[PDB]
Amino acid sequence: STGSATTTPIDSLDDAYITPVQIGTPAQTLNLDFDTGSSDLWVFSSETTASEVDGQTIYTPSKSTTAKLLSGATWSISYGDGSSSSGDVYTDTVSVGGLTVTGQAVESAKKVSSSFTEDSTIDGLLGLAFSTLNTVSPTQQKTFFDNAKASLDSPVFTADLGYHAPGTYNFGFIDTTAYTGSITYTAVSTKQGFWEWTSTGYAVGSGTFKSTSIDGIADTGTTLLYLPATVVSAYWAQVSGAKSSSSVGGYVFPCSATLPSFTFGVGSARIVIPGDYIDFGPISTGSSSCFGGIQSSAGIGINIFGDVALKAAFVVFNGATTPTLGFASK
Repeated sequence: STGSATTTPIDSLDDAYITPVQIGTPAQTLNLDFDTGSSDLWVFSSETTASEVDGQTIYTPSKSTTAKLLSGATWSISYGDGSSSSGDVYTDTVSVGGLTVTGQAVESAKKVSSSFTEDSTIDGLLGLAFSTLNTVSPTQQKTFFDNAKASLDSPVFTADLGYHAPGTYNFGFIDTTAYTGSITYTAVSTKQGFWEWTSTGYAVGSGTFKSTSIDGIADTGTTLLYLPATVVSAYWAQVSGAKSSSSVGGYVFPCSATLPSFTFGVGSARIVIPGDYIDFGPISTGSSSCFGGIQSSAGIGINIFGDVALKAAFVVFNGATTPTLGFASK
């Protein structure tokens, strides 16, 4: 089997991407944030505290003839931006782009933090990291991909995120028309539960490539590119007036600037992030200070190849017995 679904930016800045997901019988379609950095499929639901729902579409298990309470199971998750959610668990039928999993754990939110409430466009998350990170207790549950894997034509999914445009998530096949040149594959460590890999270095604009190992994660659920302070300083030093602002919470730059590109290494291959991808616009409405899309990972504890990086490539998440990551230009 295979599946193919379109993923769409939630706003004009590509702050996140939503992908329609069919849950239950008859189908209830929710727009979920596919997140290769976590491993819980959770939704706004009929159980979510009413004051914490503001415009989201909810899953109502009592209206699904295939929903079954997973008795005794609870979940609770916290993300790197300080947001969180928690609740109980149902199993139900879940389909993405024509690919159907029966008995998928659907984590029903009883509580969500303010950031989720305030984002009316995201109805929940669909985790695509390794199932070892799944938070369901006392019986850990598998991700949608893990459950689908054996049925897929090939044990892979691909992320093809657009810049200010829709893109695609495919399951079970590689669309050879969706990228240019060849795909360069690179080793993955699953020791921390992530799609963790090591970039071979970077360049700023038309500058020379610096060979240096940068360990990080391929994370579709993180907006920006978070790299070591040395790398980030080298980037922003090429932008007149750019500075790190503790009051804003990162690097800002004059909105009048033309940003240089940023290149990252994948083995001997190179992915180029155009300067425009690094512009996240005014820090507040009307401001002439703009927020940068490359930020320091210092104090996160991990480097994160988020959407800013991933949307510059066609990315293969290879879930074979020894997982790997592939990157191609597009």
